[PDB]
Amino acid sequence: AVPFRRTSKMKKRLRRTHFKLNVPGMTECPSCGEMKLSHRVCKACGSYNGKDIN
Amino acid sequence: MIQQETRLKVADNSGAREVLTIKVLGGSGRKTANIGDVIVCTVKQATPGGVVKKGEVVKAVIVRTKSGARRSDGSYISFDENACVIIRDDKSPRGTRIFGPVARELRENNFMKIVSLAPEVI
Amino acid sequence: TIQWFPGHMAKARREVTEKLKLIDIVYELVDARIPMSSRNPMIEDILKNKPRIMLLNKADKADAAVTQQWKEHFENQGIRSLSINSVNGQGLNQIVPASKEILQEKFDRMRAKGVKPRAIRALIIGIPNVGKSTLINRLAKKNIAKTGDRPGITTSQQWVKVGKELELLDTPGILWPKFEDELVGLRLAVTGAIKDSIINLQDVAVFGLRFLEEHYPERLKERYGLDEIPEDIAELFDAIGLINYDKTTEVIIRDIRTEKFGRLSFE
Amino acid sequence: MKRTFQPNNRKRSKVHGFRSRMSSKNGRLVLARRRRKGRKVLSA
Amino acid sequence: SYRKLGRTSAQRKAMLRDLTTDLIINERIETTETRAKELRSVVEKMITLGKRGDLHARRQAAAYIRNEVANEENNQDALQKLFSDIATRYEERQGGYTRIMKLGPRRGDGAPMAIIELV
RNA sequence: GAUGAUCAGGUUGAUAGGUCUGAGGUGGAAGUGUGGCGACACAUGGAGCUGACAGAUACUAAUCGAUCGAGGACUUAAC
RNA sequence: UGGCACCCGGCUCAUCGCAUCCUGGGGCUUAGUCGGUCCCAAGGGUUGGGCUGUUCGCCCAUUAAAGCGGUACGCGAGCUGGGUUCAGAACGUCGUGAGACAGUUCGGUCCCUAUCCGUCGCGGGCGCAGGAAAUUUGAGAGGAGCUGUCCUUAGUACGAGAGGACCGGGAUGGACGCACCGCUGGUGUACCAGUUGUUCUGCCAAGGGCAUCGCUGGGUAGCUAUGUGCGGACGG
RNA sequence: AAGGAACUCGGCAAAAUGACCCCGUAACUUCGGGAGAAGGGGUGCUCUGUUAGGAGAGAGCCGCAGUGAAUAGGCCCAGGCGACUGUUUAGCAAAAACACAGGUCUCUGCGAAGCCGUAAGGCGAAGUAUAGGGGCUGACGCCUGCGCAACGAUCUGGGCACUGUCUCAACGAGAGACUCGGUGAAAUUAUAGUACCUGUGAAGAUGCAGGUUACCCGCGACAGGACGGAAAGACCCCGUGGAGCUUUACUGCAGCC
RNA sequence: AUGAGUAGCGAAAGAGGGGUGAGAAUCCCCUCCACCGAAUGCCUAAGGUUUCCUGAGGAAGGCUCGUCCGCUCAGGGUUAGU
RNA sequence: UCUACCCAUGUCCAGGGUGAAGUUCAGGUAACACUGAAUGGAGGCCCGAACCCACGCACGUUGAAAAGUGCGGGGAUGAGGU
Ligand SMILES: Nc1nc2c(ncn2[C@@H]2O[C@H](COP(=O)(O)OP(=O)(O)NP(=O)(O)O)[C@@H](O)[C@H]2O)c(=O)[nH]1
Repeated sequence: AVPFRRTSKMKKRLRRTHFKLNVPGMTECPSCGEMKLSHRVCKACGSYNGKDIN
Repeated sequence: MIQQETRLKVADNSGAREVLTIKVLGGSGRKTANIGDVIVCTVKQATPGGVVKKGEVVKAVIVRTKSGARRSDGSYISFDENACVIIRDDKSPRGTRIFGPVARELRENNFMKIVSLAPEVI
Repeated sequence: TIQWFPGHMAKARREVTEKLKLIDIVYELVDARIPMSSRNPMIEDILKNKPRIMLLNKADKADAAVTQQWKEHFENQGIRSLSINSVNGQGLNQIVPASKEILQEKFDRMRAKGVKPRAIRALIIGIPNVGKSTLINRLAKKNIAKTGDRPGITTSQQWVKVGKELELLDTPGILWPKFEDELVGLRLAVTGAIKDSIINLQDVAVFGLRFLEEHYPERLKERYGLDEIPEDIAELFDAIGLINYDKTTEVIIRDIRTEKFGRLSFE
Repeated sequence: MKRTFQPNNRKRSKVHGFRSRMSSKNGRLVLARRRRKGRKVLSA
Repeated sequence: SYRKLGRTSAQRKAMLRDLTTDLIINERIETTETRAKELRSVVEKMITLGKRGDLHARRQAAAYIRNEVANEENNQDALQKLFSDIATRYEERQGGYTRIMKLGPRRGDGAPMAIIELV
């Protein structure tokens, strides 16, 4: 099956309503790290709220 | 579970040694039969001379089946072959002898003569 | 029992009725071994107000005396009859003069009416597995029709112009829709004319054996390398050998139609 | 499946070569036409 | 139910046998999170086998441990290390011996990685 | 349960894994003795092994924190 | 150089009409047993095969019954040349030559990622005069609706007799539907055993890899029917 | 599980036989075959045992199962057609169509007859009527039509084995589908803010009239409609449109007399 | 431009530890595992004409990534009386 | 340079079956043709790999491919393939 007619700009913009991303989980810097992710390591030194690992 | 085109084997001394079912009586769209039912069959193997002849259409009662019957108290029965006895419309044995064991269910279906003639009833 | 009656048989009757006017003369083929049972009342009811001749094909396989007696019975009945062997022309020469004598009345009426005499139009009709096409091929010397050793070969009627003298119409065999007398059905099945995959061969063999014991006890005695006449069938069956319990029935019916025995007739 | 072009250097020079063209008159006409157009490559 | 890991049974068993003997030598490894969660069930069973110690148990673990050098100087393979100086470490600790430690995804395909180590 | 969704839980806790007892399944483990020339049989022993099923037990993971979310409009009748 | 009328079968899914096949209620014409005929009624139901081109078609055996029709053959971007229907071949009939008829037969290629409206499921917003957590009424809508035997009534109503109702009770089937794995079975590729060939752990004994899970005998949880439980009863 | 062709135009497809030895083999026949016809029996390991010289016989021991896995023929009847082995529409038709061995008719005395070329020059052939061109049939046994022995991916019919073809479906494995990270096209397309029912209309309405329903936006599925899309079509006329073909239609140049 | 962030990414077993690097599932090294083996082995035709070796590179080409390449720059390489 | 036919020169075909002519001994004879035994190895012979075809079904049909793949099938010392 091929499209019967082209789709206007309005319909396309209305279809793309739910096509977006999500703001991630933001937590505290572990062991003065840099703003690590929830239930994960610090970007600086792999720290768990100050519990460094790896 | 006997149905159309299922070959049984007679267990009486009438002259027919194997039959093939044609229809199962007792319902609009009934397709299966069990121990104690009545079927219409055609004779497929018989001696050239005897009481019954090849190609004749008769009716018979099932007495043995690979899958038996679930009794009330939870007990099950099962045989190793499917066998039938040719009867008349008045429920009497067309032949004179019954060979092999016979299921007890026949007794509750008022098949008293066949049960009486049977050697051993389980 | 025996019920064989396909749809082409039904269409043949309608075609014959729809093309009845053109027919001048009718040939009705009848097997010699069973002259009375081989007749077809169903097609005879349609066929009236038309001259016809009875033909007895396969006359070599039947006893001469009984065939001649049946010929007399047809002759004094009020119908012309003849005995013919299709495979080798025996009586084929004496049918054109008979047709001419029969149709001479209309021929002379037309001649005095002021037209040139024309070709004789004949229609061949009969039960299957009789020489309905071999006779045509012999008469035309051309081998134009298809023939086989089983019933139901041809399927459509066809015109064959034999010279400037004959116009023959062929026709597939026709059987009545329902049999009434089981002995006639048994005889027909024995002689062929039935597909043989619709009937019970064991009953046919039993009928053959009992007829033989009743009529040709000596021919049953000679049989094929065994000499006994017991009460049952299993004595002869297990002559030459798990062996086939009763498939030998086919053997019993195999040779008889090929005339392993001598000539016989069932009448 | 075998495609129609199966390369071979000898047959190419024997059929479409310079000397084959120069052998006959029509080949010389072909060379003259290709010279007139100005094609960088002529013959084969 | 067990995870399938997107492979046939034979290859799944091969991966499990490879990883469970790579962990015993190294004592901490880095894999994907869904592949390290399916691994914690086998290492602890092997550790219990090592803690049993009798000959019948040792021949049971010999069918699930590959032949690798492990320590170099004293020439002891994976099985000897498992039965020698690991069953002695976990002598009074009954239960879990492993720790699963999540971290971020990786550049190539965005799969979430994790580190699994002995306790 | 396609993904969202729904439901059971988040250290005053039995949500999942492991461990210890079971239930079912299979059918007499390795080792060592004895008998036989040998293939093999017997004892130690309803033995050994056991994915998804039960009951106990915080041994390992369910830390942090972040975001959202009211102060009750107008008129007329009975206070 | 006549006469005078007319202008594709099968599969999977269904839905509607009544001009009613069965079941319900009636007059009747018909001892009862029955049967025939004519009204009112569309809720449900309305079969498996053999020969066969299913035809101007035969038969077999059941059932309370094996109704007639409309929807672009109802239905090919859902499936089947299986008829129709092509280029290769035999026979045919007509023809003065280029050809005419199909009269019989054998073989013989179409595809499509769903844009919009439609149907079947599942979510995200906001609204509902304060924010929330539960429990709910019911304007409306959909589902179900079928029948057979046997015992009593008592052979009593009847019928000289032979023969025989019957809808009030009571049991028990057929088909269909909804659930579930305690029983009988099925599968059950990270469960347990037997065994062939070859290769590997230095060798014996113990084991691993590959050969459709290498092949065989069993099989827990889960999912299941051919297994089990229940339903359509009335009543206003 | 139970049944075993009940499906269907049709056993299409799938299932079933298969290896090594030892017994046993029909009708028919062109006497070569048919024929591996059809049907039965046995295979593991140990000892006896340089086993006689690698047995064979004997004794024993295990499992449900002994060519223990992979690879190895399904079989039997009856009719047409063609004798057989072979060749054909590359890319719809592998056949009963073509060829074939044999038979028969006709021309040719050698610069042969036939062909290719305007001619020179060649093939036939360096060959000579038991040898060469051109037609028609198509083995060989019985007649001036009748025989199927052997062969066939041939066309019709039947019977065994065996089974998910089905009564009636149920689980399990793998690659897609689905979610996430990377990269990222196509046919189609007048603008569209694109309901339903009875009517009307070039005659088959999301767009017209009357009425009934319907809060805004998405994701996974189905295929009733947009006379859905692409080969302009999967075909009936017409081209006082072509090409081809046949002459008691004419007129030219070929050859021969 | 729409279809749309949709179909596809062209048969197949990899796992872990080190190293380089601004950046590593894809590059290099090590250890296990796995497939072909009458070839998925080696040697030399037709054909191609710099694709061969070493050092640098991250525009474009590799159906993703790339510190890598049959890609881009520089250099170098093919010895016959048999 | 693809395909049709022809000309001159090379090259390829794992294994296993059946057993013609001829020859020798010899019942038979006076010797045959015919018995058997031994030897012998013919065939547009048989089963079947490499090789060459293309009969059935399924998939693919904006394909891996502008004629392919998978499982079965025919010929396979010759009127052969290259
Ligand atoms: N012995 C013998 N056989 C004959 C004779 N006539 C015919 N046959 C046999 O019959 C067979 C052919 O019969 P046929 O005429 O075709 O029968 P049919 O009536 O035409 N059958 P259908 O009409 O269906 O085609 C052959 O086997 C032929 O040998 C006869 O006179 N004698």
